[PDB]
Amino acid sequence: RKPDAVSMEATIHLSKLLKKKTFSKRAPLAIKRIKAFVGRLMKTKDNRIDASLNTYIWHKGVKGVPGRVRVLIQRKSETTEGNKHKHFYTVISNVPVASFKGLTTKTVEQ
Amino acid sequence: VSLKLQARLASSILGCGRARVWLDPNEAVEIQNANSRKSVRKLIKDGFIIRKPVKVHSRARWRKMKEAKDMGRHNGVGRREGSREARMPSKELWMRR
Amino acid sequence: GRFKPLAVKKKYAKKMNQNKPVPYWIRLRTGNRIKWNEKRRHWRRTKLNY
Amino acid sequence: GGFVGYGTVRNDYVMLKGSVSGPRRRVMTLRRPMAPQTSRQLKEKIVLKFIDTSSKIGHGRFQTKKEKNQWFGPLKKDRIRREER
Amino acid sequence: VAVRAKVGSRSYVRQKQLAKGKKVFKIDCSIPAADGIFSEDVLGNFEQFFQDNTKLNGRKGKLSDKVRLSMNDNVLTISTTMAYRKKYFKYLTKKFLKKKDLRDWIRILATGKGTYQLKYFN
RNA sequence: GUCCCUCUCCAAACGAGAGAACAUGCAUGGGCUGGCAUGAGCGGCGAGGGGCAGUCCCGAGGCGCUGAACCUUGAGGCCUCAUGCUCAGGGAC
RNA sequence: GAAGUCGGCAAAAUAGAUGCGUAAGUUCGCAAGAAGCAUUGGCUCUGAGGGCAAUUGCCAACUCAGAACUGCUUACGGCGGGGAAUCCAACUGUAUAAUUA
RNA sequence: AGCAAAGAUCUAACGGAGAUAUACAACAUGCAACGUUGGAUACUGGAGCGGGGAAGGAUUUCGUGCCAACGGCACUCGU
Repeated sequence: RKPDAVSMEATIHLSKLLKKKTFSKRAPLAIKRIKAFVGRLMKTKDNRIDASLNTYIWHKGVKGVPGRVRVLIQRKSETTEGNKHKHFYTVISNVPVASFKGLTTKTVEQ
Repeated sequence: VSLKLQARLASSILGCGRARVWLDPNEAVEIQNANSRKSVRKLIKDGFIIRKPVKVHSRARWRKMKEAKDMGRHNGVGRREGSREARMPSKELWMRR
Repeated sequence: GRFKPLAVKKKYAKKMNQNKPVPYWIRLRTGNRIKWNEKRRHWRRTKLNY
Repeated sequence: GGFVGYGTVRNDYVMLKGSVSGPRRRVMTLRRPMAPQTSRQLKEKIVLKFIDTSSKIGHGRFQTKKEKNQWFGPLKKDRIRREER
Repeated sequence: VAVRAKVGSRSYVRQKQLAKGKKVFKIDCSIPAADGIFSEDVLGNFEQFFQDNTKLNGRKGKLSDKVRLSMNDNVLTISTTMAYRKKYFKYLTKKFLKKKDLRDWIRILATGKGTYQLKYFN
């Protein structure tokens, strides 16, 4: 059982998720894909995009969105006081990298 | 809280419109509790409200093209979109003679 | 506009005073009928043409 | 490069003239023909001269992977992998 | 512009000549040199930087002496018979600080009519 | 045992269907296969031209590294060729 | 490639600028952008077109033409299809606001 | 039925009753939506969703509070 507070980084292949999507929807829809992509592998809701990852998706505008992204994913544990069940959340942040080829996915041992 | 009042005065004090006024997102408790012009210029002085520089419109790409085009480079036959008389009126040439 | 006769200015001065709501105590008069002011007004509808 | 959307045919197969209804991947049944078969067209011995293995992605101009490596030969990613030696 | 220009004459552009005498600029490095963030090395590199990268007519790295570059004391001076803009030496300094990546730290600002002063940020 | 939630696409307006159920299933990577047409960077052929006295520069193109760079399954190409994720599946009759 | 259809309706087409060229008819004004042909980039040069001061010296702002080399996947926006004739009104104009211009 | 002209929003922190709302871990059991500030992206494109006046309106102006009704969706915003 992998612990709480695990930080791993991975490539999302965005070009396949956005294929044939209406241009005016590319950037805003690419974010819902990353929250849904990260969300299901970390198995949390409330996935949070840093400015570093937001601006990377938008820097070419709404139409052109980069075909791939490396993201660093830090889950942490925070619950409000009187909740019955634990509440996690993740911080998805960009990791600028020149190439992509060869990188795969690996957990940062922190 | 709504800083809509302070941002209305800091824009009228700085002589800038919005897109140039900067309210410090950290100190937002201290920007509110400025209810008056005398109290806002105390924020402009203390660095919690700044006027940002104009966005850059650079004329240089046009300075390079001007020099090239002063050697005669880009005015050809295919780059002329208007009548000769409109580019150089034959009347202005004969007044010059 | 900026222009106005003074005679016309006052007619709007009176009509601005008359828009106030019915005082709270005046509901408590013994044998009272008036509840909310029925003559109230808003410039968006029913325009005085003075 | 395989049959598009299908992959390599590992097991024994029937090869059958003409289109068959249904897309790739779907189960079908071949049944012994009911219509009476006496005719030149329907009684014949089929002898195939050639079978086209060229890629169905794009225009395949090569029949085998060897025919391709002859038209190219040494190549930048190949000049590299020998340096692993 | 009277004689029309040529490309290919962009090598060796004439610069206006100061007919009265010498002009002298200063770059005051005292403050950061004191704290060790500069060293005798970087001051040897800072003078050399201007020695290599100042461009006299069209070209850089070759300064005959119409301009002299002196490290006397801790303050750099540039004495010039040519007409330069002082703005231009504020330019080269910033361009030096960004190779050393000192530029988030050391800022330059004009203390006197002929001089700049390296300092620190609040 | 069936249905929902979840994942796949021979199905599909929504239902329904075919399926999967810790499964190379999903993810990314590699290699195939294919498209385009030789990337950025740097370096000694070029109509002409400019300095200093042959050199050192300005110059569209060009040549070399370079069939290179990039893209290649996604409404959903191939190959387990590698690693990564899963840690009592939840709920309803 | 108009066979469509009441009918080329709708769409396509034409297209900038420069040079050459341009019919019948005519109230001699036009017709006329008639029709039609050709040129166009990028780059490095060359010529011509001036002001001012005392033949000489110093300077600004642009336009046009010509050449060599090199490139085209014919590649933003914007922007006329044209010709042969008949009927009617000479022309510009006005005119049924909400079926007739 | 429909609420389809005028391109378009996104992210974080803070606000707010509007939540991270649970009788043998987290997704599978609190969804969607609001304001302000910072950042990003985009539109208007000087014949402007720019700045001022007439006719007409007449307190819509301004500050604080506030969400019953009203702004054909939503407001914590508002004429």
